[PDB]
Amino acid sequence: PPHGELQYLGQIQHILRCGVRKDDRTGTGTLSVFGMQARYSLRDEFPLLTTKRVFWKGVLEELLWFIKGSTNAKELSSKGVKIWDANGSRDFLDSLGFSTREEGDLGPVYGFQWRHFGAEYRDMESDYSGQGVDQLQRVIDTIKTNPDDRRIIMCAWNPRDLPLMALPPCHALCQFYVVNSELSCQLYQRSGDMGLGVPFNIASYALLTYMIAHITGLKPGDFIHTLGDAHIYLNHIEPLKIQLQREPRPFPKLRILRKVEKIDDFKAEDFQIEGYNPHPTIKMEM
Amino acid sequence: HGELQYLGQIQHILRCGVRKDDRTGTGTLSVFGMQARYSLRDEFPLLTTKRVFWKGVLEELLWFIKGSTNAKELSSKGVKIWDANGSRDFLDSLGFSTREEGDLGPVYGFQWRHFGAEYRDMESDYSGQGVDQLQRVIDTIKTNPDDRRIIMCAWNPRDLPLMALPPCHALCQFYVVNSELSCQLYQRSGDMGLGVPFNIASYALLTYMIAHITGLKPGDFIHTLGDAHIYLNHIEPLKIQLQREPRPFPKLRILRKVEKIDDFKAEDFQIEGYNPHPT
Ligand SMILES: Cc1nc(=O)c2cc(CN(C)c3ccc(C(=O)N[C@@H](CCC(=O)O)C(=O)O)s3)ccc2[nH]1
Ligand SMILES: Cc1nc(=O)c2cc(CN(C)c3ccc(C(=O)N[C@@H](CCC(=O)O)C(=O)O)s3)ccc2[nH]1
Ligand SMILES: O=c1ccn([C@H]2C[C@H](O)[C@@H](COP(=O)(O)O)O2)c(=O)[nH]1
Ligand SMILES: O=c1ccn([C@H]2C[C@H](O)[C@@H](COP(=O)(O)O)O2)c(=O)[nH]1
Repeated sequence: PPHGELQYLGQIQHILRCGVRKDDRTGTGTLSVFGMQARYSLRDEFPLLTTKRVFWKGVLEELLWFIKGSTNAKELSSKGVKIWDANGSRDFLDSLGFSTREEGDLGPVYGFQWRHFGAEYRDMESDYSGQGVDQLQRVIDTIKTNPDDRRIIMCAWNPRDLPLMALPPCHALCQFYVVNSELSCQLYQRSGDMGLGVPFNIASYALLTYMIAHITGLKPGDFIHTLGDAHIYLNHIEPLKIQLQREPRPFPKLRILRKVEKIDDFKAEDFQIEGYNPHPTIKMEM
Repeated sequence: HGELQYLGQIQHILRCGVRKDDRTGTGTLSVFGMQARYSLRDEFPLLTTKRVFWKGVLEELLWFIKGSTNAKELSSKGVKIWDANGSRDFLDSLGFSTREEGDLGPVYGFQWRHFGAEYRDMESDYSGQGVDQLQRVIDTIKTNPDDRRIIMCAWNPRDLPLMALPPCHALCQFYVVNSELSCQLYQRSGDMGLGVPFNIASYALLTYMIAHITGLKPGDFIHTLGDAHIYLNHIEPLKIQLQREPRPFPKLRILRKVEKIDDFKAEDFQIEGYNPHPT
């Protein structure tokens, strides 16, 4: 049966052959296609792309940071993961008119929404215990008590809070689904940079699904990745063409090294990637 | 023929689907994660292999646009599709003893126009309260079409407990390139036999409406599904439907120049050449 990574690579080829020129904020331009979908089996494999190295450490720490409900980019940065620092910098915050906001304060993004949806956001260091809806926990409780449910959804898109965010969410929502003891996940990603973010994003939700499957006593199933604006930035075309030349190697496995009862208890040390043999990384700027 | 995609999806669920129970005890064949693409360029995707309830599509959309959450209002127009969820029994079953009959809570209309406002009842005044997502979409398409955030979201976790039915159409996104407006819908759960063809037509129509307001040509409608399923008692009738060769899609004519989305009326629309098979 074919390698799941051929779907992602298929999507790249499709955007190069059938994409349309489309401008963006940064003046760079993109080749863009609207509406794509790919399916990655999580059964005895983990979809961490091999044709280009994916920043695993960042995937893991960013997810743990989301789970804590943090929106402090400095916290994530302290762990050697710089992926949200440009958006939290004094410069970028001032350019959105957040002059009085502290450096690193990204607003009411992922962490805040997953745990405190609809609560009144003050600042990144504030107390929010019991405020808003804890979507992550509600998902977990529903999978345990009523797996056939077709409403197991986490949503980070909050129109009321948009004006306050440093970068409005790309993963607008995700849905879970359970059949024959297999947990699957679909992600609606409104906008996807195929060169940089998308492989990282695939790994984030693949990992989330492994985490929740473990908590709930289920086997990981599929991860479905659905895209809105799927695009390649023009200065990424050359490095992506190089990537298309490479034959994928087999996916690695993800081992979880102990029994964890609650999602808040997962630590980075609990996870181990086994057999990840990626080709040498190509720089893709942003 | 774009309808071959929908029919393709039916066949895929029959051949590859899995037996799965649901709220109603009926059981389903189910697949998680599907996507289909329907060209809106000089055609309108109203399915021909089984008749779609056009009048209901149109009136339901106009009702969403007004911001209405009153099932009795929709019902008054001969469209009974939300009546069971607005009935007194059902309302009491969810612990809404003091809510009036027809009041579905903060559903579609409310969210599209007043997202995050404090919902009191269906007849209340909400002028200027919350976020008007529909208008913001329209204003963004006009001023900054390249934007990748043109989104309308009906999924509001804070308001879920108050709704009679949680939304199927969690969100939709718009996209503009070369003067063509496209729409993608994330539908968490889709009954391929009944709702899905109706739902395809609703968002296809929305896209035609907004394209008209913004001066753009309709492009694609992308339909993305979470739990795509057929109920077990629909298998035999759907197999009959798969036998029928689809006929070309009809056209949608808009019969006057309308400047604002709130001004569209049912009389403004005309389906031209719709030749569906007998149900
Ligand atoms: C155009 C663009 N703008 C962004 O702000 C953006 C942000 C993210 C947020 N995010 C989730 C990530 C940002 C950066 C990642 C990353 O993998 N950084 C590695 C670089 C590895 C590489 O160059 O291939 C790193 O920190 O070194 S992952 C992802 C894609 C984006 N793409
Ligand atoms: C199993 C299921 N339960 C529901 O409650 C349900 C509700 C909707 C809400 N909705 C959006 C609609 C409800 C009814 C429609 C309809 O078009 N009825 C037609 C066709 C009748 C038929 O083919 O048997 C009609 O009454 O004329 S459209 C859609 C699918 C559902 N599917
Ligand atoms: O996790 C993420 C975060 C951001 N992006 C991308 C997509 C776009 O290229 C850009 C987002 O900016 P807007 O779409 O909001 O303009 O960064 C991703 O692909 N994945
Ligand atoms: O516009 C709609 C509304 C409802 N349904 C369906 C799918 C399910 O069969 C049922 C909803 O059940 P839940 O997923 O809410 O449990 O009605 C649709 O297909 N389209």
